[PDB]
Amino acid sequence: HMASATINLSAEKQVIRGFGGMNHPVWISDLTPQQRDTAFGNGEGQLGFTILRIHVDENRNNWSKEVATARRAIELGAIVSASPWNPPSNMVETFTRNGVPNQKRLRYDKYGDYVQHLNDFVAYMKSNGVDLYAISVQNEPDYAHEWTWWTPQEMLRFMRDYAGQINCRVMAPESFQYLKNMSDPILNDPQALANLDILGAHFYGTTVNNMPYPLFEQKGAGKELWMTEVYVPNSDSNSADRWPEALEVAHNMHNALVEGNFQAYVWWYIRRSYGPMKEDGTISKRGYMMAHYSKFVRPGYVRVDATKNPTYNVYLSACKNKKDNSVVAVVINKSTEAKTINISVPGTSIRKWERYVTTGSKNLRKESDINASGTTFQVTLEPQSVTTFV
Amino acid sequence: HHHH
Repeated sequence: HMASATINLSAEKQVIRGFGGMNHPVWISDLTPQQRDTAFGNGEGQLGFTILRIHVDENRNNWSKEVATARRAIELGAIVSASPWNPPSNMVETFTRNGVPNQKRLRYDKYGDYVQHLNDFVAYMKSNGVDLYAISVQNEPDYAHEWTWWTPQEMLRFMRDYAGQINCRVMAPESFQYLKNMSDPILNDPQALANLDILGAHFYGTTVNNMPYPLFEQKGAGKELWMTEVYVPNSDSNSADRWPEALEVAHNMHNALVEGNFQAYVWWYIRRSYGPMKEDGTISKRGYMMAHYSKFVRPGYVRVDATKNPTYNVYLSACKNKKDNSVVAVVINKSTEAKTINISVPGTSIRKWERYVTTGSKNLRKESDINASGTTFQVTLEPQSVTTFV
Repeated sequence: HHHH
């Protein structure tokens, strides 16, 4: 039997900003020179990442450790965003939170000093050849057992009365789970919303039903939407090549893009035993899942409407290159059976797709071209696979 | 749940 899907090139959705991951040379080892190239180049055997995330150290004597990786990322065409975990210690005080004592927050009398600390980091990185794309108010203000807590109202006061002085695009609030209570106050206050440039969110435990954001569709004109940190489905030691488990990475990216309208998807540590690049410097199954998007859906491409679930266990997304109206379709098949789909692309002059396939036994393998019959491309997806058509 |  034969399933169907339609890609509508005239129904444009979000512009793609890019894909990438975290570097943190204070908590773990920096990327090496060769690993910087594997991450940020887009040749064969490279990931094609176009976003680097870094941390803003509370101790300025550590800032120089960021520079070499961030410079090489930019030279290879990536953008850089930075997130703080704590303010300098002289700006912090303690409080008791839900009966747990000794918890950290920014002193209310130090909000202006904290603006200056962020600006000092921006200017230091600029002096060193790293013009940051954006800087965040706080990493996970709502999951801060091990760092600095901010309530929705503390975040709001900072966004409204201080964030306009930051000499960079401002990212907020980076909830651990995209909890809307952290961001609704910013969207609902005209001055706080003016001082926002990127709505940042993490995805830990975020379900599909919680990926849409009606208030952001209503009030978010001119603001970018980025998923700035996750790992999925777990951080188990030495898990990065497990199959078919790695398919959950692809699915979570599909869901960010299509269910959440996200413009960016950013992993936690780039190099790690559960990450996209293994400790031996080679790409993991989880990394190939990312690569099906990152190598092909380049910054400035625009997502378009496409049948998202054409048959059980099959998931489709499509993005268009506005330079020539060509399309990139990424199709996941979680079934133990092969699936054949007629994909209609009305109004296209394109008549041939190339395809790259990942299964448990091959990585980004170039398979036989698809020749269209008129504007319909009939494709067959191997069981337990991801295919990118270009 | 995470980073723990």
